[PDB]
This record gives sequence, structure tokens and C-alpha cells, in this order.
Amino acid sequence: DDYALGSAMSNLASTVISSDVNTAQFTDCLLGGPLGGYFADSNAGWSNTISNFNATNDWTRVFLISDRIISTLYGNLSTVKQVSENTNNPVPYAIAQIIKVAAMSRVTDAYGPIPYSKIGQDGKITIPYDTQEEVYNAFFKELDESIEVLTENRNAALVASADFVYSGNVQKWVKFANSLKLRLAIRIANVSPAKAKEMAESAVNHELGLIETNADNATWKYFGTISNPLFVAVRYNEEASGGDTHPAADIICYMNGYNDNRRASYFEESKWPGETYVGLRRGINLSKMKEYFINYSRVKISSSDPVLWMNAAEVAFLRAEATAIYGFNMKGTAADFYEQGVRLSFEQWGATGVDSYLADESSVPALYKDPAGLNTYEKNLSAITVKWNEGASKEEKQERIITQKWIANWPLGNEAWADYRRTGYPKLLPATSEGNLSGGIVDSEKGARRMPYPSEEYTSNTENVQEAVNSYLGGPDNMATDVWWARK
Amino acid sequence: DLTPDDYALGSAMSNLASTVISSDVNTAQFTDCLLGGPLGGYFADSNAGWSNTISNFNATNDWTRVFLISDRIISTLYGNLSTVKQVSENTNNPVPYAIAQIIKVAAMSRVTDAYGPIPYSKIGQDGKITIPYDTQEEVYNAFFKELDESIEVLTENRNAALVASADFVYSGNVQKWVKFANSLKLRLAIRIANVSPAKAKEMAESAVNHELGLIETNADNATWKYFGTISNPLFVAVRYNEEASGGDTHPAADIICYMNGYNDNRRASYFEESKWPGETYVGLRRGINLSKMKEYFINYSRVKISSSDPVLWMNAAEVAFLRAEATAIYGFNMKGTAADFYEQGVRLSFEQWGATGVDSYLADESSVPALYKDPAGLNTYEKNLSAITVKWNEGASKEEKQERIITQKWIANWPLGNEAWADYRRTGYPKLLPATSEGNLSGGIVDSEKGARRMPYPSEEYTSNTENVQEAVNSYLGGPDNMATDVWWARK
Ligand SMILES: [Zn+2]
Ligand SMILES: [Zn+2]
Ligand SMILES: [Zn+2]
Ligand SMILES: [Zn+2]
Ligand SMILES: [Zn+2]
Ligand SMILES: [Zn+2]
Repeated sequence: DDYALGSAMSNLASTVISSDVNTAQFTDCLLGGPLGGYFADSNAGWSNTISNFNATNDWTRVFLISDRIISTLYGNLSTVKQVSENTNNPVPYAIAQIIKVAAMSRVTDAYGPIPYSKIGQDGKITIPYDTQEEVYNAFFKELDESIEVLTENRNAALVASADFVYSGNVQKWVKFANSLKLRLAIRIANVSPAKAKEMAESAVNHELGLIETNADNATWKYFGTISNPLFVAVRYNEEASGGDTHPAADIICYMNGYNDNRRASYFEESKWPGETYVGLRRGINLSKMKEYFINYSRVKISSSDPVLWMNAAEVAFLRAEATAIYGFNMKGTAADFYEQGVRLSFEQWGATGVDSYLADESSVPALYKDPAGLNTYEKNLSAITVKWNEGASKEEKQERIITQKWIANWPLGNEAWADYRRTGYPKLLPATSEGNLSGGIVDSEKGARRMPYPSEEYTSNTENVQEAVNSYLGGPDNMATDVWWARK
Repeated sequence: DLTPDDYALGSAMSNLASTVISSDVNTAQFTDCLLGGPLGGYFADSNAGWSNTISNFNATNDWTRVFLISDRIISTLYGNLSTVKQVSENTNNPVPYAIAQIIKVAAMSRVTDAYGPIPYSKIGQDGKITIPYDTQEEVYNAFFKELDESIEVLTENRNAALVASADFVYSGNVQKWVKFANSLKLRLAIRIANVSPAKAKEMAESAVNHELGLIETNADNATWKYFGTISNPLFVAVRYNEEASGGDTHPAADIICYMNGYNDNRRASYFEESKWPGETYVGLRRGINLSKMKEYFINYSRVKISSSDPVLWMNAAEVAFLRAEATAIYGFNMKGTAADFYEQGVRLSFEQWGATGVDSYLADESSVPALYKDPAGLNTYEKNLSAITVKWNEGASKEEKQERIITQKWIANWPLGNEAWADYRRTGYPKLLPATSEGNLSGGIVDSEKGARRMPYPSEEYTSNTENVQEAVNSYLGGPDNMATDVWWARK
């Protein structure tokens, strides 16, 4: 029962989704959530937001600049490394490296090229950037090292107090490492198919497997005495608006159309007459909605809830896409993996009626008729249905997999955003004409493709950030330019 | 445009399927109601008029010979294999024969598992067994070779299909057939894991490495969906003489004792309620004095079954439990963990039968199998059954882990008596009740605590194939031709 390792491990865990409310608000409530189609901003006082594409630097820089992310990560990695090397015990540092990848994947996925390999002990980013490809190559190398070490020490354990993800269970850490490896492999499957295949198939071939049961979901079980940060953030200003962040129209439209029994687990009911679940539209004129925010459905969440990093459902949907779209050898069939993912999701949230849900070949995502009468979407959403069809086209299979993966990944907005950019699925609603404050830079139908680099970097690391933009980014440093694995 | 081989194929494929568990009521009664069921701990005989049975260990030859002698099994199998082979070879389409060979292994594994050494490799086109026997080891080696051929061919042709009418197991879905072949390969690998560990490892690990995987979902369970117009044969057999006895076969005390003790929500799917006051589920004891029970059979719980039900060959739950044992007991590389596989098997089973409350069930570390207090007051078991509990314990001993896996696999394999019987003989689990003193009519040959270890060879073979069956007994069996001698994979 050591404070120093314990404190370090928790610090590392916090660099994924921070326990600091305002940091988590920025990374996941105001950025990930809306860009991934789960959340919608709901504070009339915000004249500049990420969702409206006119965000100021203090909103966009957080992943790359916040002390609670990179500086904290590398400072604490160094501590755990010392402990491992000075107690001749490689387990703690191997687990720390897995958390490193979980944290920094979100960072590169937000900006594209980033400092990574050249970040020294001190955690400073005043050094040359890596290409996003080099970053991903290092991720794979790092995960493989951790997997090898932990598998050699599969019967070892961390103390429970040093691990509120898995209570020091080394085998679950290996499963998460293989699972994360599969996520990142599929991430690069369009741009780097041979590498993706090798990493995807390697993950599934490992003797300890992936996250296959909800009992092994990667969630940070840190809260109860300390409040869940997402809880506090989305509940801010509750009395006036119902909350600073509401569930998005998109997710609720899909789930309403499918009569999805998971809705009761995701959302609180709206105050709009006749409509149990109503989401708030993203990329809208916020000032006009001041008086109406409070009527929409809200995020169902408790101050003691764990924070999700990755679930068993996603792993099934990854294997489904790996086989069906990319032709990788996943030791199974797409039809099985798709249904297993949906079943795992229903079970995760305690919803019943999955059989009828999986048999539904006629229900489609619902229209968005705005009960406030301000942001009604005049067109139809996708006609993609639930029931697996083996004879369907590749495009339909991919839309089917990603749509269900997306629903099942509530509320992992950053992951949903990455999948939306890689695949184009699910078919998210566009920003409105008034809500797109990009001055023409952002296409309302495509949304934000990345965050711009921090102004701090142009000031203090000028030559290096300019190299990244001129040599690695393949476009201007704005929200319209796609990242490497998303380039079409 | 339809040709003779289109028609020949449909009839042939259904014929082959019927050689696993027959659609003929009396054949199925013998193979699975009177033999498999009781010996596996699922079923119990319940006809006061039967003075000679397999469960009492004094069965006559007409009961014991059926697997090896019945025309509805071997003769039908090899006759129809020959037909499908011709179709494949003369239409340049290897899919039908590859599927047929999988069914062959499903059918004949039950036969060798019943007797030990059997005729196999030397059975010619005509389906006659008047030839030299194979050792059980040679039979299993051939099974693996045959499954591997089928898997290779079907995987090369994974997007091909049989017509639906030629396949009431999988409706011609080639990939499901591969999954069943890999699954059957894993079953047979684990079967031989005590006696042939190196071979078992190779076959088990090979099965799970295959690109199309195993049976993982209940939608892909191997069941023969042949009934509805034709009555399920198990339904008819267990319901025989219903008005007097409630049925010729009742659920066994063993299975109900375990499930009652665990408050198992699958009971409502397995059994009909008893007529005994205060006891919803009560099983009938196996290996008892039947004449004394004449007036009481009707009060026990019954097999819950319908005339249109498919007949089960293998389910997704078993595959999970096989992988659980492969990793935990035998140290094979199953690309996962025993804890996961055990829970997945139990979840698949609950889902298969529409039962809820699996989370609470899997969290139960205190409930134990119940005692057997016979409400008739004749065959009460005075001792305690095993104290094995449900909840997975990673720190438990190997022996406890194996008992835990096999016990849940066994419950989940209702009513695959022949498979349960094989697992009981290989592992000693679950801890089945012994025959009673009065119920053991073996004249001392069968140990009441161990039960029947095999069927004796047919008398027909001593008459018409004397030299060959004598060779099997003297050279291959390693013991006398009776119910006490263990088969090769069960030898300690
Ligand atoms: Zn470079
Ligand atoms: Zn399937
Ligand atoms: Zn034809
Ligand atoms: Zn005959
Ligand atoms: Zn699996
Ligand atoms: Zn697990």
C-alpha cells in the first residue's frame, strides 16, 4: 500500500479523461461529445464554441496544452519507470505504457501530427513533431512491449489501490492492450491496410485474447467520494438550462426510430409533451435557444459512475468490420460479431428485448422535428436498419456496423468522432446555416475534421509546428483539414 | 434445370442426418433415451415391466447392440455417403461430400464412444461391418483427418451453398458447417486429452486457430430441424405409456438435485413440475428396483419437450466450456481466459433456454447441489452430493476447476446424454449418484459408483464376424467384453 505508485497510477489514468471537471468538460463534453454526435452544447452565453466552428484557442488547445494531460502523463510515467527499474518489477511501467497510448491516441486523433517520440523526461513539447503515422507506429511498438512483459508475468498483480481500472489484474490489462491495439489498427485500415491487418490479426491471435465480457470493460472506477467529472460538467447551470450539455438530436433520432430499449439507460426524459426522448441539435444558434434548453432530454449520469474508456461491444464491432470490410482473419464471422456486439451492449446497460431488436429489418432512424420549432431537419436521416443482412453491399454492412457500434459507445465522443471521420458513419446531422460560424471554412455536412494547433506552439515552438503544418499536415492549420488516417 | 442428382442429394442428406439421432422413434429410444440419457445422468427409466435394462446393467443384446447393428445407423450412413460422393465427383462440386463427412463423424463418434474399438476404416461401399476392427485411437485419428479435409474444402468454397431442402441442420450454409466441424474437432480433441495430450493440443489449438471459428452463437447451434409434420422421436419415446407412468423415461434425480440446489432458472425450460406436494421439481433415481416404483412413477417431474422440437447435436455453450477446460486443465492456447469461457458458456445456456437472472447465478458462491430425499421413500440417497458451487474462482485447484466446468457444461448439455456419458467417463464429473444395491443387476460386474463404462459387443458379431470381434476383444479392448471395461480414452 504505497502512496507514490498509487498516486502516480491514478495521475496517469486521469490523463485519458480527467477527474478535473473543467478539463474533462473541454476534452469530452465540448469537443468529443458534440463532434462524435452524442452531445450538444446548451449555454446561451457561449458565443464561441467548437460545435459552431469559431472556438477560441483556450477551448481547442486543451489536449495539447493542459498540464493535466501531457505534462502530468510524462511526469508520472517517469515515476513509475523508476519504481519498476529499482524494484526489478516490470509490471507497473508496462501498465503505465498502455495508459499512455489510451491518453495520447486521443491527442493525435484531435490534431494529426504531434510531438510524441521526442518528448523527453520533463514532459515539454518544445521539440520536433512526429507524423501521425510515426505516432501510430510507436503506439503499436509500445503496446506490444507491454503485452509481452505482462504476459510473461501473467500471474503477478498490482495492489488494488494502485489501479481503479482493473484492481491490479494483469491479464485484464493485457486484454485491454490487445483491444486498444485492434482499435488503432482499424483506425488506420484505409490508409495503411497491410499494417492494419498485421496489428489487427496479431491482437486477436494473442494467447490471452481481448475484452470479451462486460466484466472486463476498461472503466476508471475512481468516483463516489470524488464526483464523476462528466456528471458535474453536463449538470453545470442545471437550474436555468437543464445543463451545459444535453444529449444530441442525432443519437436520440436513431434510437427513437429503432425503439431502442437502451434509451432509458442513456437519457432522462424530456419535458416536451408527447415525446419521451428529444435530443438537442448540434451546430445551432445558441442565443435563440436560451428559454428552451431545459425542456430537452438530459444525459443520464450519476456522480459515482465510472468513466468509460473501452467496452466489450466495441471489440465485437471492430472484429465485425475487420472481417466484413477489410477481409482480415478474426477467427469468426461478421454476422456473429455484429450480433455479439449488440447483445453485449444491451447487457452492459441492463436493457432487454435484444432478440426482437436484432430481428428488426424495417425500423429506420426517425426525422428530427424540433419541438421548439427552430432547428427542424427537413430531410430524412439514413434508412439503415438493424437486422444483419449477409447479402448486403460493403457500404451498407459498414454503415450497419458503425451505426450500432456508435450507439453502443455512448458516451465515448472522441472515439465516435474518429469513426465518423474514418468512415462517414453514422450519417450525422449537419450544422445549421446560422450555427456554422466558421466564415465558410467548415462544411456543415462534414463538420470539424481536427482541432487547430495551439497558438502557444507558434509562440514557443515556431520552427517545429511550422514543419508539422508545411510538411506533415497536407493542408492548412484549421478545422477543415483531415488527419492522416482520415484522408480520402 | 433439375437432374437426378438434385433429387438424390436431398434424400441422401436427410438420411445422413438421421444416423446421428434417428427419426425412427424406437431407434432413438434405444440410443438416447435408454442408453445415453441414463448413463449421462439426465434420464431415468420408468417402466415397471422392464426386468432387463442398460441402467440396471442386465440389458439384453437387443438393447445394447443398436448403435453397431441398426440398419438406421451404419448401413444407412455408408449407403448414403456413397451416393453423395458420386454426386460430388460427377458434378465437380466437393461441397456436398465434405458436409457428409462431417455428419459421418458426428454419427460414428457416438458409436465408437459406446463400444471402444469398432469397424471403421475397413467398412466398404456396401456398409457391411464383417471386417477387421480399428482401435479406438485409429478411429479418432481418422475422425481428425476427415474433419480436416472437410474444413479445408468448405473453407476454400466458403461462399458456395447447398440448397435449403438438402440441409435441415444449417439450410445449406457452408460456413456454419465449418464452424460445426471445428467445434466437433475440439470436442474430440478434449475427449482424448488425458490419454493423448500432444494430439489433443494440436487438434484443439488448430480448431480455435481456424479463420471461420467455432459455434459461438445459439443461432449456429447444430440442431436437426426435421420435425413438426414428423414427430420428434425423443418426444414420442419419453411420452410412451404416459397414462400409467407419466412416461417410459423421466428426468434423473441427479440433474434436478444440482439445479434445485442452485435455484437454477433453466429448470422451467427443462422439466414439467412434479405432482409431489411441496416440491416443484423432483427427478427419478437411476439404477433402481423398477417393479417397486410402479404406482409412483407418474408423480415425478417430466421431460419438457414438444413434438416439433429440433434434435440437438451440439450447442454454443459446450464450445465455451471446452475452451474453458482446454485452457484451465490442459494448458492449451485458446486465445482467451478460462474465467471468460466459463461465464460465456453459462450465459449462452441461459440465453438458449430463455432463462433470466444469469448474473446472480454466476455470482453465487454458496449454493450447493441438494440432497436426494425420495418422496416415495424408497431410493433416498443418504449421503451428500458434491459441494461444488457456481461462481468462478481463479485460485481454486485444478480438480475443483474441472468439476466446476464439467458440472455447468453438463447442465447446459441437456439432453445430450451420450456426450454427458463420455464426459463422465473421461473426467468423473459431475459426481453422479450411484446405482442402488437392489438396482445393480450386474451380478457384481458393474461398480455402482462408476456405472456402465461401455456397451458389450453385439452377439450378432460373434456369430457372423467371429475372428474379427475376437481380435478386437483380445488385442484392442484391454479387458473383457462387458460393461465394466473402459474405452481407450477413458483408461486410467
Ligand atoms: Zn521522421
Ligand atoms: Zn453465425
Ligand atoms: Zn442442378
Ligand atoms: Zn442390417
Ligand atoms: Zn470469441
Ligand atoms: Zn475476464
